[PDB]
Amino acid sequence: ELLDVIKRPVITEKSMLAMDEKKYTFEVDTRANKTLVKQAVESAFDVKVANVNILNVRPKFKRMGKYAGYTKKRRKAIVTLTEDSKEIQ
Amino acid sequence: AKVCYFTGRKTSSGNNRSHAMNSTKRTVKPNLQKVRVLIDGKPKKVWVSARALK
Amino acid sequence: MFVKKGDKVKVITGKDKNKEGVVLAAFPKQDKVIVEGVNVVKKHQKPNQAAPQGGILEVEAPIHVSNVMVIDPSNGEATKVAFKEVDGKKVRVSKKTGEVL
Amino acid sequence: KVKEIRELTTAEMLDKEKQLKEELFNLRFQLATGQLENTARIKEVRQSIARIKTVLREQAN
RNA sequence: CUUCUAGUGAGAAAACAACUGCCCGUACCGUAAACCGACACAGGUAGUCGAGGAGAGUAUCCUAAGGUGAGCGAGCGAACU
RNA sequence: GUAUGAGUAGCGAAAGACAGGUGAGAAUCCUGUCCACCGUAUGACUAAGGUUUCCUGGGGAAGGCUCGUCCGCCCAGGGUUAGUCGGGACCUAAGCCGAGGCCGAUAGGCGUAGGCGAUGGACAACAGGUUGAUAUUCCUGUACCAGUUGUUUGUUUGA
RNA sequence: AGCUGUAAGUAAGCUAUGAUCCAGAGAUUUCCGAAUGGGGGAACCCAAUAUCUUUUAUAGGAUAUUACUUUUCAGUGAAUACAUAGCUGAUUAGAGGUAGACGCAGAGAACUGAAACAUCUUAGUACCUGCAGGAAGAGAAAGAAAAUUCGAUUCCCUGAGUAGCGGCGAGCGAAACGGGAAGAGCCCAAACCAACAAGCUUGCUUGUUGGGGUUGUAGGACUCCGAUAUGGUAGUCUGUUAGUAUAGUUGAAGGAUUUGGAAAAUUCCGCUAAAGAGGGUGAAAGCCCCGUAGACGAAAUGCUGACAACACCUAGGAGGAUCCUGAGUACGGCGGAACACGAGAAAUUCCGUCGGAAUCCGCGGGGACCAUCCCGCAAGGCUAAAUACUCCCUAGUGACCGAU
Repeated sequence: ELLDVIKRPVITEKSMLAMDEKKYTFEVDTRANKTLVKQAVESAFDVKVANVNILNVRPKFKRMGKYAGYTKKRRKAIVTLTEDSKEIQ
Repeated sequence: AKVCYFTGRKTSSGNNRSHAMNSTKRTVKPNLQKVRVLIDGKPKKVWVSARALK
Repeated sequence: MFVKKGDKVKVITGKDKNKEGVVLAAFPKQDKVIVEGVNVVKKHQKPNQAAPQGGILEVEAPIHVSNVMVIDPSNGEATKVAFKEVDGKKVRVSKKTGEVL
Repeated sequence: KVKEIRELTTAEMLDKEKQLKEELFNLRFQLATGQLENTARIKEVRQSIARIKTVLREQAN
C-alpha cells in the first residue's frame, strides 16, 4: 500500500554513522518484503536503491508497577543508495 | 452386520441367568445375511434379515 | 448541576456561611464548586516550573454544591430555582416572583 | 465536517485521500526527529480519512 | 543427474554490456553462578580442536598458548574426632 | 503471631602479599608488581536447553551465606544486517495421517491411492580489515550459481 | 456547558455553527480457530487459475475462485454392444459451540444395607454417547368399570404406607373411583371415478396425477332422490389503528438561637403533604441536593392485541344385492426384559429366534382357562394449554454475611 509501509526513521548513534556511508534506517511494517520496502522508498523520495537489508527485533520484558508485559515487535530495514540523498532533519 | 436395509433389526443386550439366578451381561443379535437385491437398478450386496426374506 | 460556572452564589453551611462570590469552576460528577474567596487553604510547595520559588501559597478549595444558593441578579435575595416555559430556551425561572436567572 | 465532503465528486474524493495519506507520512516523520509543535493534527487526519471512506461507501450503495 | 525415443510443437547456439535474486535464525551463556538437580548446590550434559621435555601413549610429573586465586576473616597452636 | 534451644551449629574442596587510587566508609572494588593453581583441561569452537542474562552511563532498599564504592541484582538508553552458512520454496526411512473402502450398541478401529516426517541423500565464496556491542551477513579485493534485457529456416527434423 | 477513560503529570487541542454524554438503526471488523486451496509444532508456511498493477524486463504488490459428503440436472463415459459402475461441471443442505440447568433414547458400575454373603438392595443411580425444544414426552379408547355408567392426554390433593411383591428376610410399594388447574380436535391407506403412459389380450393387468373417503349407535363405496348453503382455523412475515420495551420532562414546603472546626443536634416561631420510600451533604434534615406521590413524552427499531383482506376446511334423508376397513401382522413354542408384581396359578406391554390367522355369520379385552353377558375396533400420521428449568437482562425483597 506503499504509504503505510515505511513507519519512521531510526535516530541512534549506530545509525548516524551509517548516514555517512549513504545508509538509512527505518522501522518498517511487519509483513513487508525486502522488495516491497525498496519499491516504497524509490516511490516516496525519488532515489535509486542498492540493497535493502532487513532484521527482526524481539520484544522486551518490562515491569513498571507490579504489572509486567512486553513491548512491541519491530522490523528494521537499512537502505543503501547509489548516489543521491535524503534530508531527515 | 450392523442393521438391515428394510426393517431395522440391530444388536442389543440381555442377561444370562444361571440356575442360582446370577446375572451377567450379554449380547443379542439378529440373523443377518448378505444378499444381492435390485435397489434402483444396479444390484447391491446388503445385509438383510432372514425374517424379511421369508 | 443547578449552578453554573459564571454565577453569583451565597453560602449556606460551613464557616463561610453568609459569604457571596462568583463561581469559578464547576465539577459535575463530583458535585463540587470553586467559589471566589471562600475556602482558602495553605499549601507548601517546593520549586517547580511555575514559581521557581515555592513559598506557602493560598488558593480556594472546592466545596460541595448543596452548600450553596443562587442569587437573582436584579434583586439580590437567595432563591430556590424552578424551570418554566419561555420561548423555548428553558431557563431557570426563579422562585420568589417568577424572574429569569 | 462531512458537509463539505458531500460537496464533491468521487474523483476528487480519491484525490484528497491521496493528499491526506501523504500528510500522515510527513507528520509521522516530523514526530520522530524532534519537530511538530502541534501534535493534535495526527488524530484530525485519521478522522478525515475515515469520513471520506464512509461517505464513499454510502454513495456506491 | 545422464541418456532414448513418443511428442503439443516460428528459430534457439554464443559473444559482450548491464540489470534481478523471496521467508525464518543469527545477541550472550554453553565440562556452567545463565542448561537438568527448590540454592551463586563437591552430582549429570552429544560432537570437533587439544602443544613441549622424558615416554609406546590422550598414562605420569613439570610447563607453552590461553585461563584462575574459587563471596567470611584474624589469632592460639588444649582434650577429642 | 511470637518464644525456648542461643548469640549456639553452620557460613558448601583450593594461595596470597604489599604499594598506590576511589570514596562518607575498603581484607573483599580499581591499577601495579612479585608469588601460587589447571593445561586430553579449569584452554578454543559448537548442537540442545535458557530466553535479554549481551554493550554503554548511573544506583545501593532488598538478593549475594561476611563486606561492598561491586555484580548474572536495580533504573535509563542501545545492540542481532546473507542469492552462496543452517532450515523452507528439493528427496525419501521408521512412524504417522488417510478421498473412496472394509469392520463395529453408540463413540469409533483399521487401511488403498495420495501425503506429512531427518537423525540420512542433493545442493553455487573466499582471504583480510573494521564496532562499545554483528560479521563466510558490513567494507575492500578477486569469484561463482540461476534468470532478464539489449547489441554484436519444411517442429518434417538433417535446426 | 463543559470535555479529551483508569490516572496523577505535562504537552497540544475541541466546544454555544451545540462538544463530551445517553437510546434506536447502520458502516468498518487484521490473524487463529468447524477452518474448508495444500501443509502444519494454533495465531505460521507454500500454491494454481483469471483480471489488475511496479519495472525496459525478470523478480515484487492486489482482488476473486479452488475441501469433503448429499440431492437435482447436463456432458463425457465403459471390463462388455445396448448401458451401469466411474469422471468432469452446475445446484442443495450439513458440519461446530454451549446454560457445570431442564427432556427423550443407547449402553450401564461399585463401596454400601441385609449387623457374614451368592437371590435381593444401593439402582436403571453415577459416569459415557446420540438426538433435541423453548419446553420435551404423552395425546383423541381394540380405554376405565359393573348398575343406574363415563368419554383424548398432562399435572396437583386424596385413596395409602392400603392391596400386593419378597433368601415372605433386609426391604420395595400401586391403580381406579372422589375433589381441582387446563381444556380441542384433526388428517391418510383401502374400495370406487376420471385424465395420461406401458403391457397396445384391441381382456383390462402395471403405474402417474386429480376427485372421493375416514368409523363401532358400525362407517363407507354403490343405487335413489334433496341441497349447490352454512358453521369454523392450530394460517400469512398482507393492511388499519390501540398499547408496549428500549432515552427523557416537570415535580410542594425554614429562618433565627446555644454548643462545636463544621449542625441535620438544642430552644423559639412558621410552613408543606395524592410527596413523612431511600440515598448524599463537615455530626442525626418532610421543608439544602438527588429523588418520591402525581402529571407529560418517542424520530427509529422490535413485540403483543383488535378488525379487514387473502388463503384453506366443513351438508341431509333411503336402500341393504355386492365390494372396502392397515399380513409375515395379531398370535403360539423357546430365551430375556418392563409392568409395585423376584415364574409364580401369571393376565397386560416390549426385544431376539423359529412357527403362523380370520374378514362383520368377524376381531380384541374384563389378571391362568372355558361358557354366557358387557365395553371397545389393533397392526397409519399430527396437535395448544394446565407441569419442569435459569447461563442471561430489567425492578425489587430478606427477625441472610459483614473481611479467618
